[PDB]
Amino acid sequence: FYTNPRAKGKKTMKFNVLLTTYEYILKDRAELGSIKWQFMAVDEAHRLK
DNA sequence: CACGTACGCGCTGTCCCCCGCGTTTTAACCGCCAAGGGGATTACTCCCTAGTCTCCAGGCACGTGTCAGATATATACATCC
Repeated sequence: FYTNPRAKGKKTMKFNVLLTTYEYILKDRAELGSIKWQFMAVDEAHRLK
């Protein structure tokens, strides 16, 4: 995730695109909600109906 | 209180079955429709039925006299020594 994982201040991201599923959005909303995302792309949005 | 003996308890063997562990499966759990019925409230209307009241009469309780079945004698006929 981070270019500097051994730091303790502000950690900037290393990856560009994160592919994930619904189950790990619900499971890891704490570890993923505290990320300033620039874009969301939700495939099969009828699940989000 | 005396006697005596049966059984509670301790010890030992033995075998068997339950526990611990590793591996594989599998269904509980969480998150989803898809519509529809059950049920909890809020408000309203209506009507049947149970409380209340008055009056009376017979059911229940008590007491007492009798009465038919069960029990205990009174006297007469049959019978043993």
